[PDB]
Amino acid sequence: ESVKEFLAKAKEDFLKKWESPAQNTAHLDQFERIKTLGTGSFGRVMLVKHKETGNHYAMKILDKQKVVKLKQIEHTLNEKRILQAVNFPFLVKLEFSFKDNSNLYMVMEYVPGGEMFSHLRRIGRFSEPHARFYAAQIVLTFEYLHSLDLIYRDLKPENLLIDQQGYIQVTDFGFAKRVKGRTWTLCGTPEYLAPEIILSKGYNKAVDWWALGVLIYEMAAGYPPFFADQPIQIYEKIVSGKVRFPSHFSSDLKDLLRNLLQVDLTKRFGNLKNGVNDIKNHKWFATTDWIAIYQRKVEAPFIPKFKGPGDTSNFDDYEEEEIRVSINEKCGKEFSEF
Amino acid sequence: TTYADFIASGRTGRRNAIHD
Ligand SMILES: NCCNC(=O)C1=CN(c2ncnc3nc[nH]c23)CCS1
Repeated sequence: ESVKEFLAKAKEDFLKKWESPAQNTAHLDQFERIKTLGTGSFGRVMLVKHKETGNHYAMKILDKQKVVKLKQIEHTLNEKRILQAVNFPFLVKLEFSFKDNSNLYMVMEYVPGGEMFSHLRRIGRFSEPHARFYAAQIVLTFEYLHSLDLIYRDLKPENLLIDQQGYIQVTDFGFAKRVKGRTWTLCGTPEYLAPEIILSKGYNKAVDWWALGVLIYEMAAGYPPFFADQPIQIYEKIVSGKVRFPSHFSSDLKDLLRNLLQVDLTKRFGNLKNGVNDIKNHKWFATTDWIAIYQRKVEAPFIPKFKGPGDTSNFDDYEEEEIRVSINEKCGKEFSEF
Repeated sequence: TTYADFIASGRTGRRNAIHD
């Protein structure tokens, strides 16, 4: 019960930051903008250099007016409150946050190895030991998050960054939520949605363990267990729940996946009386040393190739856009707590 | 093959979240 003891003290540290969140800890002028590392409906993430220390960071920029328009105000306040409060080896660190007239800014530690998504698509698929190495890190991270009553709700390779030592850093807490009961928001990514989300049932932390099943499948197969050209067709496949496995999947992997990709909440691993230990003690994880993983003592199966200090070869190229800061404050009352 | 079907699909790039 030293996991039990680690988590008790983890919670005391989280709650102190949760109740008194850090706010307005830098300013845009302290950073020089270098390159856009990512951009989509989720916002825009730029490599920046902190002028006074020269440190490199990844700065997420959110347009306040666009957040309001997408009705993502509360989710955005969730994300910053939660991310500034957590502390775990596989969660990206939030170093500073601030806002100006037009934008919200979250300055995170820069993870130079790129997105797992990039390497997975290029390489095709990961071998089972390679996928097991990443999966173990997610299992420990969800154990940590869920003990704080946090639901993550957006696991996918696009949100997992690879650091210089080959370990995972989870990013994007846009859908993360602290909740003790059930919740109802339809959010996530189509391929990763648990059936109870699609069926508008009210759901809990068990949806994260379903998403882990999708991730492990996608890493080991090279494609997700439910895909189609349009989301409506993906949802139909998810709710029937019939998974076919590639012929090269081991017998243990298939058995773990049948228990994670389980429509019946009374049988889904992670959700039962034994909690996460049904997963940690499964046969597929028998060669996994959970303490060595946490301590980062396991040699990683893949090490990113990294040349410079702000080298960005592991990220795609995007059209650089201006960072326009209006002359008037926008949505002041909505984001007062940011 | 399933792999061939995936690669020919429209969802091999980065996938956007839904918030519906
Ligand atoms: N829903 C998809 C979310 N995507 C991202 O959050 C992005 C993160 N990127 C980052 N790159 C390097 N270090 C970082 N630290 C935090 N984020 C970092 C760039 C790729 S896109």
